[PDB]
Amino acid sequence: VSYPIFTVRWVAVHTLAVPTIFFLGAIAAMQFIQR
Amino acid sequence: TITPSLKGFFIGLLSGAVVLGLTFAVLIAISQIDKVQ
Amino acid sequence: GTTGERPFSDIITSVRYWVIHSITIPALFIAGWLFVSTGLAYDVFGTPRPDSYYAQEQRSIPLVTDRFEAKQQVETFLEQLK
Amino acid sequence: PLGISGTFNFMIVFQAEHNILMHPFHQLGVAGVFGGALFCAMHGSLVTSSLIRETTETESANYGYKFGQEEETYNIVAAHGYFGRLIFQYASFNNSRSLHFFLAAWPVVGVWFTALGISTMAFNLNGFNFNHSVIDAKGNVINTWADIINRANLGMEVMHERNAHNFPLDLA
Amino acid sequence: GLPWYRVHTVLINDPGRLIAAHLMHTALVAGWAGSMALYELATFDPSDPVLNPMWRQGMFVLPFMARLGVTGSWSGWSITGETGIDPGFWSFEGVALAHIVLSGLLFLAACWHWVYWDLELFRDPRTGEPALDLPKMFGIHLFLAGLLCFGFGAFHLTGLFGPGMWVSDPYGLTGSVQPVAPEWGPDGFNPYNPGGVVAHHIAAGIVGIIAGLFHILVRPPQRLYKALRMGNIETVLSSSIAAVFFAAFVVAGTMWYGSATTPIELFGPTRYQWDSSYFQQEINRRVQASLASGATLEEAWSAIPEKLAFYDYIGNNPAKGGLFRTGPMNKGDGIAQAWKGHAVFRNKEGEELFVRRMPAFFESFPVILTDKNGVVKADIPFRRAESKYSFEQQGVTVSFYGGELNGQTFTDPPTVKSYARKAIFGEIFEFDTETLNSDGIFRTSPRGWFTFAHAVFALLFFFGHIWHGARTLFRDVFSGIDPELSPEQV
Amino acid sequence: MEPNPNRQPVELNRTSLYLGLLLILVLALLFSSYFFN
Amino acid sequence: MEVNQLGLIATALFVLVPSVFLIILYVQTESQQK
Amino acid sequence: IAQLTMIAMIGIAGPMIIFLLAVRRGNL
Amino acid sequence: ARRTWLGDILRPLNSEYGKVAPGWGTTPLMAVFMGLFLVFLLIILEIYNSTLILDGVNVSWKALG
Amino acid sequence: METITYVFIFACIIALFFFAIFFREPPRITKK
Amino acid sequence: GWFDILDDWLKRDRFVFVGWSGILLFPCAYLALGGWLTGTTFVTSWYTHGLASSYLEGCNFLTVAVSTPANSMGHSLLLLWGPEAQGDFTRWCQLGGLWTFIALHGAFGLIGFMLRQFEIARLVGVRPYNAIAFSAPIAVFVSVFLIYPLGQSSWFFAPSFGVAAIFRFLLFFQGFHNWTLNPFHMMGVAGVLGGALLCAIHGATVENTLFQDGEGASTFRAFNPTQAEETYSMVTANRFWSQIFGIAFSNKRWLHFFMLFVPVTGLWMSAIGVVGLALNLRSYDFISQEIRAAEDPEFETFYTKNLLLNEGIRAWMAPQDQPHENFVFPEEVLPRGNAL
Amino acid sequence: RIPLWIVATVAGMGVIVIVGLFFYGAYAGLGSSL
Ligand code: CLA
Ligand code: CLA
Ligand code: CLA
Ligand code: CLA
Ligand SMILES: C=Cc1c(C)c2cc3nc(c4c5[nH]c(cc6nc(cc1[nH]2)C(C)=C6CC)c(C)c5C(=O)[C@@H]4C(=O)OC)[C@@H](CCC(=O)OC/C=C(\C)CCC[C@H](C)CCC[C@H](C)CCCC(C)C)[C@@H]3C
Ligand SMILES: CC1=C(/C=C/C(C)=C/C=C/C(C)=C/C=C/C=C(C)/C=C/C=C(C)/C=C/C2=C(C)CCCC2(C)C)C(C)(C)CCC1
Ligand SMILES: CC1=C(/C=C/C(C)=C/C=C/C(C)=C/C=C/C=C(C)/C=C/C=C(C)/C=C/C2=C(C)CCCC2(C)C)C(C)(C)CCC1
Ligand SMILES: CC1=C(/C=C/C(C)=C/C=C/C(C)=C/C=C/C=C(C)/C=C/C=C(C)/C=C/C2=C(C)CCCC2(C)C)C(C)(C)CCC1
Ligand SMILES: CC1=C(/C=C/C(C)=C/C=C/C(C)=C/C=C/C=C(C)/C=C/C=C(C)/C=C/C2=C(C)CCCC2(C)C)C(C)(C)CCC1
Ligand SMILES: [Cl-]
Ligand SMILES: [Fe+2]
Repeated sequence: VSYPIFTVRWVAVHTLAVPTIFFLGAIAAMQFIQR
Repeated sequence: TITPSLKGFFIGLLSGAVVLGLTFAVLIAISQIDKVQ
Repeated sequence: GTTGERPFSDIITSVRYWVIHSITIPALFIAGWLFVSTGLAYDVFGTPRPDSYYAQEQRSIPLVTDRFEAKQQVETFLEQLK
Repeated sequence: PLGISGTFNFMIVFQAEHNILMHPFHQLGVAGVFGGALFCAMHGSLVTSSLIRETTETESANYGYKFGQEEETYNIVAAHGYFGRLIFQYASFNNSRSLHFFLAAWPVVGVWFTALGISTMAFNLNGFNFNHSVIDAKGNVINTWADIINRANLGMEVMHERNAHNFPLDLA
Repeated sequence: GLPWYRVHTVLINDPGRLIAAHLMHTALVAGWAGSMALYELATFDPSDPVLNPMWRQGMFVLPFMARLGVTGSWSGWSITGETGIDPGFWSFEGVALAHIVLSGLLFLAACWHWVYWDLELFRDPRTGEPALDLPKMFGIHLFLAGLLCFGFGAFHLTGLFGPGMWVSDPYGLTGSVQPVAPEWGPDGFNPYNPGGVVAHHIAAGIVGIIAGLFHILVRPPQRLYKALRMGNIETVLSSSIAAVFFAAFVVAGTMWYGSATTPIELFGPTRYQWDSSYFQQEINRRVQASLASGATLEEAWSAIPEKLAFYDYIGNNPAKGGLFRTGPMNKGDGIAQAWKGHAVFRNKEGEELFVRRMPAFFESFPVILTDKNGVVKADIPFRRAESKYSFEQQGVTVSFYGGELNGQTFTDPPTVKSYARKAIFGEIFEFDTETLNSDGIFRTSPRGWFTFAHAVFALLFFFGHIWHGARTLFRDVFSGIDPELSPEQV
Repeated sequence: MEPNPNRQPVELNRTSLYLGLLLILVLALLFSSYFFN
Repeated sequence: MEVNQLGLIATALFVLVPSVFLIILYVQTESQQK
Repeated sequence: IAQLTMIAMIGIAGPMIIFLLAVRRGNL
Repeated sequence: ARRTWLGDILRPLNSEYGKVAPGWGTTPLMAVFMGLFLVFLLIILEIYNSTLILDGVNVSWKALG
Repeated sequence: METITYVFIFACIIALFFFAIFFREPPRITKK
Repeated sequence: GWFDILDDWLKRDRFVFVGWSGILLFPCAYLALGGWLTGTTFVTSWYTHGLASSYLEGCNFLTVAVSTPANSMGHSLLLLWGPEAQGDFTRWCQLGGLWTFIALHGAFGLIGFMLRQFEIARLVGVRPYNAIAFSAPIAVFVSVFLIYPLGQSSWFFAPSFGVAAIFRFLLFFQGFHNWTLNPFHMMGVAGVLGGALLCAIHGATVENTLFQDGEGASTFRAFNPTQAEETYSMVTANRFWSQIFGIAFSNKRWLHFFMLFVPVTGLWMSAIGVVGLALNLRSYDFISQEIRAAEDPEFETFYTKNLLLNEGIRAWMAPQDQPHENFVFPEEVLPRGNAL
Repeated sequence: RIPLWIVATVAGMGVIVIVGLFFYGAYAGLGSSL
């Protein structure tokens, strides 16, 4: 078939997908903070 | 009259309507761009 | 059994996809990393740095004690080099 | 003990000596129990709500079933149709057999772990002990909810079996 | 046939017997009111409005009758504590009398409407079958309500042609029935201003009268009549219940937090007044004032009115108590007899100590004494093995000012500790535990019970709404479903 | 008077009786302790 | 012991009343012809 | 110091010995 | 049926049964008071919750007498 | 007095048990 | 008319059904989930509870949480632009604005979701018993995260969003409300525990009472997605239990309704019990017991024992658990048994 | 076309790595005890 790209499903998927990776990145960085 | 907390109330009452706005704007628009039968 | 959306399976396999996300994914990652590593996050959320819970001597807690003049009270807590 | 309150005693003390709430196995236990009750409600409703009409408007909807029927009494395709739309299709059961296996597998597996928890903390391999983990730049101890939990535990420790202890460490 | 839990559906469309039913209910609710009254009148003691007011005697209905005017008994006494007053016919007895009769009449009425169920008025001329034009009904009823709402605020609360309502100062010491003038300003939206309760009923009453007419004239837009399955009485229910539980969650909130509508001299103190040491501050403020005008400690404290001291006792905090700790507050600590007086604790050095009060949260609390700066100076030890602050080692003593024990001092450890052990609950009082055979375990005030009961009913009613509503929008699929296999393809 | 046509018969099967009683009795076993308090 | 005086009657009517209810129905159901 | 070097290889090894089979297509 | 004095006098009030206005009738006008009420409640709510302070309105046992 | 009340209800539940197991409505197939 | 066009679009059958309800559900549901995930990793609870509460501070998935606001705040809605935070974001964070955010948002999110079930049910033409059921979880959330603290001094005593931060909520309730002794909590558990039984028991009864509709061992494939005959012997199941337990179902319609009832009723009861704990109207003691324990020092039940456990919980916890009370309990005043 | 079974085992190890980094962080970070 001739499927589209930007769809409603896509939006959702990114609202959770995008932030997540951004956090996993943030957290991964914390593993090195100290005192 | 119109105390600091009263101004804030408007700020939130206004910042709220906007969200409802852009939301129903966008929606009413995209809705009317496809639905054939 | 179907709707308009392009079957995930196809997309997660399309070399186009990876060509796009091999860039995008690590992008987002390195960003958040820097968010923490640059100390920016600490200021966006008023979260204390390992050296900012107490003032050198004090062993008391900066407990917010009244609602309305709270923000003001919090600011002063940052004062004692807390 | 074999009694209502006697059981609460078993629990409250257990927690103090083993900090069970902070143990993986107990958590899996509550997931299974919570989950069970959850799923028990899911199935129960989905099915009951997708029953084929065969009853009057003023007649128990139950009579619409006779013991020893050949065909099914509910539209498992209508059920799946609704539930698939609530969340999303592939996240919904359409195979009654796979549905019922899950329905049994979940609680039983979870409770198995809970039972292994009590059987494991029976040899003193207790829950996670995060007491005074997060400490600041000088060495001061920065409390977490894990610590507020320890105080509540000490209260239990320090008060259970008033007159039974003669020494410092509770090794029994 | 019908399952047990459906027997009442036999009325879903028999306007006659539906009214017969609703009539019987009203009869029982009115009946209950009448007799719950008599029960309180047969057990309520008016002998003392200061230390033994209705809210200490587990009175529940008696307060709602005072809030609107009825404050006397045909036997001579009165809620405020006056004598020689003539309540006239509308005394608690009168009110109780009235309801019992209104109930008997509604009964007879319920009977007639049951036998003569097939009045033509319920049959639609057109279809010739039973029918009720809800939309017009709602308009009518709503008209009458606002019309009555209006009158209540307009004539009753204002005093024009009525008693008024309960009004009291900021510390429930003066309360009484007084005519209240409206208030359309902004502060009339302040829950604690009586003027707002008046304005509201006049304005809302009018808005209610207008809106009723509208609905008596304008018809429901097809779109809606269809959406909200109007013309189907089992939907009038789903919406009403939603309103009824909304009303409920609100009355429960104003009872717990307080408002000009739930006055303390009638329902009791608030858990929040104890929390913020409300009355403790009003007392001090007063005591320090007397000392300024050159009075002695004895004189200052002696000036403090008993009633005022009484509100500063954790035993009137609705937050103390239990679910199965039944009865009036008196079966607990006992019938309050008198104020022993203010207790001042001091230690050998003359330093004045202070007893850490009991937070409502705690069933039991320790006796700890600190000075002004909050330094622990004395306490009652658990393990004596290494006690550094025992009342003994500190020479703690206690002196009283104003009240039964005024001018006296006590120094023998045990007696000092006894009182210290009491200071924890606030002002120390003298109870009569014999009479009611009290057990000394705190019970909650009417304010507390009413709040618990309505918060539950409300939360329970939510479920009714969700149930009946659903049963209205899915009447068709009720009993079951049928055919086809459409799902995944628009 | 005319025999009102809106009435149906009422029913409670044996199993329901049992399920009912089981509920009443156990609730009673659960609340009696607090009633006697 | 030192229990509640109404506890007994509260428990008795709590069991009787609804049980008597069910029973009245079951028997009237049970005796319906055919 | 960083024997993660080890894991890494012995780690892609498992999937490798089947991948090469996906190439030489046969016997999976 | 069974007419009665009172019954006839009230006969009009209950007769316009299914009578509905056409289309979206008064809906839109209604949707406005509705939104107004919604805002009205939020105000009196936020006033009681001391989130919206208004000199003149002192939400305590005080402001009484 | 309390003991009696507790044991009675218990004794009543066991009686129920009996009747429920041995005096249920025989469960009939197809033609029900 | 645009309305019906707006409708048309919404009720369109996509991968993730939107619907009118979604206009409320998704905005909130995402914000709630988002705020949690945010605080869990970034915001602290220092100015609020004197506690580290985020990954950024060193907390792990168990110890992290979005802690309640100070007790000073009271029941304040704590709006980002309200008298407290004053439009400022960082301050809002430090005053626990993120709690009322997650709370209130998620709250609407549960309304939207139930509405969804109701809306989707209607469209698909099935009965709404999935919505009735979900009233149970609403009640729990409503009574526990809203009604409860609304009865207490402030939001500070509502359960903080987090794993461990919830365990203390449990321990607290034992220690202060002696909640385990509450008739309603018991019913609660009888339902959840009993509900997780029906679940397991029914599942197994089905899988081991199946007809053979295939030649394989893995009988999963042997299922007719398209109705027809019962896939398991309802008649055999009846006889099994009727001989091993003495009692057994025989009306799938009832067996399944029962499964809705048991756990939904249980949670409803557990709610009422808490609605009562709001006013502190707890089921703390048995008066007849206390009276005998006072006069007679040798009378001891597993009940009295428990109450002592509570005293310890309260005395040793209160200090760091209720900071706003500046509690100071001298070592000599702390209840303790011998040696320990 | 990238073979699925590879998308998985790669995205898979990729998670054991990040989730494992977290477990290491537990004996070094601030969540340490040292
Ligand atoms: C549509 C779904 C939705 C809903 C129901 C809510 C609901 C809520 N939000 Mg959330 N929010 C949403 C989407 C939504 N939000 C989204 C998408 C975002 C991201 C941008 C946010 C971001 C957000 C933040 C940052 C905050 C909230 C907060 C809140 C809470 C209170 C705010 C308030 O007072 O509003 C008042 C409501 C209105 C403005 C509605 C007015 C409607 C009428 C019809 C318009 C009339 C307008 C006209 C100008 C007035 C004439 C009158 C005249 C006298 C002046 C409330 C529970 C606050 C909170 O959580 O506090 C603890 C908060 O700080 N929200
Ligand atoms: C003839 C009229 C009549 C009168 C004058 C009274 C008078 C009284 N009653 Mg009785 N009562 C009556 C009929 C009457 N009753 C009937 C028929 C019944 C049976 C249902 C009762 C049942 C009853 C009970 C159960 C109780 C009383 C009580 C009382 C006393 C306190 C009043 C009060 O605080 O109400 C409070 C009033 C309200 C509940 C507020 C009404 C407002 C609601 C929430 C709004 C409804 C929504 C509306 C439709 C919306 C549109 C309005 C529009 C304007 C916007 C008072 C002496 C109390 C008492 O002390 O006992 C002796 C009590 O407990 N009464
Ligand atoms: C709901 C409204 C209401 C309220 C708030 C009050 C409030 C009060 N009453 Mg009144 N009362 C009411 C209705 C109400 N009453 C009615 C309708 C009657 C007629 C029967 C009475 C008769 C009455 C008498 C005779 C007396 C009082 C007294 C009192 C006072 C003492 C409190 C008390 O005894 O608590 C006791 C509370 C409880 C035991 C809790 C009830 C909870 C039960 C156990 C739960 C039931 C659960 C259920 C079985 C679960 C199964 C569900 C499952 C199947 C799904 C208090 C001010 C006393 C007084 O005068 O004070 C000095 C007094 O002597 N009242
Ligand atoms: C506002 C008042 C109200 C009214 C007028 C109705 C009316 C109706 N309900 Mg609804 N209901 C309500 C509130 C209300 N309900 C609430 C708050 C809930 C949630 C708890 C429900 C839950 C509910 C369910 C689950 C069902 C109904 C059904 C029905 C219909 C049949 C009634 C029947 O035969 O019962 C039968 C009555 C009995 C023989 C049992 C009564 C036993 C109770 C539990 C004992 C306590 C009694 C005590 C005297 C109550 C004091 C009242 C208290 C509020 C002060 C009827 C139209 C039924 C239906 O839809 O039929 C198909 C149905 O299945 N209702
Ligand atoms: C604690 C255990 C427990 C959890 C976690 C849980 C969870 C869930 N139940 C659902 C459904 C159900 N549960 C049901 C009965 C039950 N559920 C039970 C117990 C649970 N149910 C029990 C005991 C019963 C029997 C009475 C039914 C009958 C249904 C459904 O129909 C429904 C479903 O779809 O089934 C699978 C799902 C609804 C999703 C949703 O509303 O999204 C939209 C809303 C969102 C995302 C808002 C969340 C807002 C909340 C209030 C805030 C949470 C705050 C943070 C985000 C969370 C982190 C905090 C923790 C660390 C403490 C959800 C997965
Ligand atoms: C403890 C109590 C109570 C209780 C109550 C009760 C128990 C009741 C009962 C009641 C009843 C039990 C009632 C009854 C009624 C009845 C009626 C209402 C009747 C009527 C009748 C008639 C009407 C008749 C007739 C006649 C005759 C017979 C002869 C000739 C002539 C004539 C015609 C007149 C109350 C709540 C109050 C409160 C608290 C306490
Ligand atoms: C006819 C007549 C008459 C008479 C009458 C009478 C006498 C009446 C009475 C009446 C009455 C006297 C009534 C009463 C009523 C009551 C009621 C109606 C009650 C109810 C109750 C309830 C419902 C309860 C419940 C409960 C319980 C038990 C417990 C838990 C909780 C609760 C609260 C839920 C006369 C001569 C005038 C003349 C004319 C005629
Ligand atoms: C080196 C060496 C050695 C040896 C060795 C060996 C013997 C080895 C083996 C090895 C192996 C044997 C390995 C393996 C690996 C593996 C891996 C790395 C895997 C992975 C996987 C994954 C990641 C998966 C995933 C998934 C999912 C999640 C879902 C579903 C599907 C799938 C399955 C795809 C020696 C001692 C001599 C010396 C030194 C050196
Ligand atoms: C708050 C807020 C906001 C927003 C925000 C948001 C919306 C966010 C979001 C966010 C998000 C959305 C996030 C996420 C994150 C995530 C994460 C961080 C995850 C992680 C995970 C993990 C780590 C996992 C793991 C695992 C599991 C669970 C299971 C088993 C296996 C494994 C191991 C794989 C606004 C501005 C409006 C305003 C203010 C407030
Ligand atoms: Cl013990
Ligand atoms: Fe099933």
